[PDB]
Amino acid sequence: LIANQFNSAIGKIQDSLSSTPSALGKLQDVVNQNAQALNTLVKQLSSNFGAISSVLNDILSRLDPPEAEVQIDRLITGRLQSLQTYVTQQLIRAAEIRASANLAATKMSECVLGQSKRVDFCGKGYHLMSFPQSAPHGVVFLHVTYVPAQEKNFTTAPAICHDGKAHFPREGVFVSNGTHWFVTQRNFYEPQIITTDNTFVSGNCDVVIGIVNNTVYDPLQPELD
Amino acid sequence: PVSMTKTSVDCTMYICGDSTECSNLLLQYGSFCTQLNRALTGIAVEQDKNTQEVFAQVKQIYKTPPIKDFGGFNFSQILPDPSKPSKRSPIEDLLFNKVTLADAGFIKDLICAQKFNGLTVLPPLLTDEMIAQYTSALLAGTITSGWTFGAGPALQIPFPMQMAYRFNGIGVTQNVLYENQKLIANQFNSAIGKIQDSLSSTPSALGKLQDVVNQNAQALNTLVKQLSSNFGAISSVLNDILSRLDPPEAEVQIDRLITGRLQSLQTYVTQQLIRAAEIRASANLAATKMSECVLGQSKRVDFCGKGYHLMSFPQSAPHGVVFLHVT
Amino acid sequence: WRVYSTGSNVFQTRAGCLIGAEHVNNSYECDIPIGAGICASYQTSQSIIAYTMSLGAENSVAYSNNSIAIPTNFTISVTTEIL
Ligand SMILES: *[C@@H]1O[C@H](CO)[C@@H](O[C@@H]2O[C@H](CO)[C@@H](O)[C@H](O)[C@H]2NC(C)=O)[C@H](O)[C@H]1NC(C)=O
Ligand SMILES: *[C@@H]1O[C@H](CO)[C@@H](O[C@@H]2O[C@H](CO)[C@@H](O)[C@H](O)[C@H]2NC(C)=O)[C@H](O)[C@H]1NC(C)=O
Ligand SMILES: *[C@@H]1O[C@H](CO)[C@@H](O[C@@H]2O[C@H](CO)[C@@H](O)[C@H](O)[C@H]2NC(C)=O)[C@H](O)[C@H]1NC(C)=O
Ligand SMILES: *[C@@H]1O[C@H](CO)[C@@H](O)[C@H](O)[C@H]1NC(C)=O
Ligand SMILES: *[C@@H]1O[C@H](CO)[C@@H](O)[C@H](O)[C@H]1NC(C)=O
Repeated sequence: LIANQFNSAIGKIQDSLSSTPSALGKLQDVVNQNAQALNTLVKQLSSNFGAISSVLNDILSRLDPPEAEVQIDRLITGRLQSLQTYVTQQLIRAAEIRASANLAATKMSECVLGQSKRVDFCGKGYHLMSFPQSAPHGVVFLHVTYVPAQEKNFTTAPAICHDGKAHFPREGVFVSNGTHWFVTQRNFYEPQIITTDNTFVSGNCDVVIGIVNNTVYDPLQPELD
Repeated sequence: PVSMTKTSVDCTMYICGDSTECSNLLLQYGSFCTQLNRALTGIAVEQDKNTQEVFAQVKQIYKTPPIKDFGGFNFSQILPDPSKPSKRSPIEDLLFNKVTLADAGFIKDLICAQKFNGLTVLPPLLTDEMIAQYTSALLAGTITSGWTFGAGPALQIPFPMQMAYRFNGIGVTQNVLYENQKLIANQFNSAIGKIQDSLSSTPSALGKLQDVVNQNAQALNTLVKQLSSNFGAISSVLNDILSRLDPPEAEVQIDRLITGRLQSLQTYVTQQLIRAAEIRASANLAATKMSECVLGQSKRVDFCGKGYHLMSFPQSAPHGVVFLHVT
Repeated sequence: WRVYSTGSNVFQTRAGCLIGAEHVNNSYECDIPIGAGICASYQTSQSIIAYTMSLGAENSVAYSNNSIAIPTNFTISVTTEIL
């Protein structure tokens, strides 16, 4: 069953990436912004900045030096300001990408090389494993997780009074079909008879509120009698 | 902190305020103003992305049942109160009244003096009435289902049995809780009440939020003051230079004023970009704490309060979030 | 331009004045963000509608002081994450 569900889920990942075109926008936007910045920088070469022309050789081929100096200084001031703007914005974007790369390194170390217990760090549900794949300028994780879904209701009680002693579950919880009482682990329904080997005794049964009266089967008494 | 104030600046009303000649001089500088509007619009989008990342963790709106037999625990100081026009908890009321918020920015002072020079404040996408609804959904899911609502379908469980599970997490055997339920109930209620009174008394508690607001206002303030500087021209008023001098000599003065005002805008935009990076780092930390302290139980030491962590409750605050860690 | 300002479907939001979009009484998930809890989308004979965005489906958990819900079956789910 788990083999079939796993293979089917990988196939749905295949088809969902093969059909939806806006999936990889987190990568794509990065590329777009970089190209956009360079584009603006190139068309800052066409601005006059107050000079006679935006072409430097037309200032050179027309004017004598004592005023060609004056126009060229204005052009230099404008173009240098454009470079400083571009470099500052590139520094800030590089800081953002470095933060994203540190997060990717943390996910690679913890989701892939081990099993994580942080909630919603390695996908939705209880985490089982992860597989990395490369992407152009980025990484793609496939998180394989466990999601429990078909629930029923039962009626519980925190303890069982048997012989003036309160019995508590070693691991799990006490549930009821409606008539009997069983011990069940907390994430999958499989009822078991309440024995001495999966409960522990603690005190008498006059302190705990909501304790229900039942019997606990001892595995030794039918062996002797 | 989670988000800051979305602000938009129009160049042409700031630099060449209501002038055609100054606009024609400004067109020779290329595309600075398209760049500035792109940067500020990017920040304004990222603020809403921060708030949506932090609070919108679940996609169903749970509701607490009207009966309140939680085994002795009393959540009345964090649950929403139906007897108020905005359905908020009283701790959220104190948090709203502590912060002296400025620059409200709804449709209609010093805010008007800022407004008349091309400075605008955009409203956030999520109002304060829907952030309270996410907060109420998170508390209802936590107190009626445990941690399972953040990992699948919500499964109900009695509250002292959930709290026994949480002692079983930190290495204390669960018979400790069931034999001391009244004591734990009294300690928990008294601790919540002391949180109420301590926040009601100390005035400097919320400085982490307040400083953020202050810094933003300060930046806007000095930007407005940079309109009053001469920069070497004969006046700081553009209409006087226009009303006195002929164009071939007034162009030289107006160019100097344009250079100074454009440098002021670039300084303001650079510092806003750096502050937005700081706030985004804080919002990512808040999202991590919401996913790991609230929706589950953490085992990282001192990540979710000092001591052995049991559970946590979120509350909203103006431009921020407040966690109560029960430990 | 004045060929839109005729309107007859003007709307007043806390973000400003919206012209050219009809207001509905439903609540959907957000498509294009406008502000103050108002989003807008393109739907039905097709038009542009503006609505109050909906946070999500309402759910009520049947809490009780002696009742638990336990799963019986499970699902293996594979999700992606791009960085
Ligand atoms: C309570 O659980 C018991 C589990 O044994 C169920 O009782 C069994 O019922 C079948 C008939 O459906 C009998 O053949 C078995 O002998 C019963 N078991 C015992 C130990 O007597 C019972 O159905 C459950 N209660 C309800 C209300 O479903
Ligand atoms: C939960 O705690 C609140 C604390 O505010 C209790 O409300 C107070 O109850 C006393 C008892 O009569 C009143 O004198 C106070 O005026 C109440 N204060 C408020 C603000 O309502 C509340 O009773 C507790 N819950 C339960 C179920 O007892
Ligand atoms: C648990 O769930 C799985 C599916 O999640 C069930 O498997 C299906 O069972 C039906 C039988 O009615 C088959 O027709 C399907 O082909 C099965 N699906 C797969 C993927 O194998 C399974 O029966 C459930 N088990 C219980 C005890 O409820
Ligand atoms: C839970 O199960 C009980 C049966 O013990 C039933 O009466 C109740 O209606 C169920 N509640 C829900 C929400 O399914
Ligand atoms: C649950 O509440 C009911 C109130 O109708 C009460 O009779 C019952 O004893 C309570 N059960 C527990 C375990 O506290």
